[PDB]
Amino acid sequence: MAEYEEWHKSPVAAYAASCQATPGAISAMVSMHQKLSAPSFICQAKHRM
Amino acid sequence: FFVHPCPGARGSYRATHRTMVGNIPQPLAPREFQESRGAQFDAVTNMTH
Repeated sequence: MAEYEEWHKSPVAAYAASCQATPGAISAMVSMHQKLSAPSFICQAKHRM
Repeated sequence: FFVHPCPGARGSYRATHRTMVGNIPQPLAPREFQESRGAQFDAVTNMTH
């Protein structure tokens, strides 16, 4: 693998190595996979995220 | 620093490196400072005890 390609770049694994085990860090990972698209921004700005 | 008494009758001053933060004495790095310096080691690494 070359890590300039995959959906998980380097600073995703840099987050997992530095977490506490709190269940607030579980929902951080699901909130981490927002896709930075232009019609993704319509979804959060509607829901005020 | 210390005094080196070996040559002849007089001494001369020499020096050995302290090599650590902990080899600074307690008047110049007290007990509650080394405790509050390792609690800053904890907040950056974010280690789990």
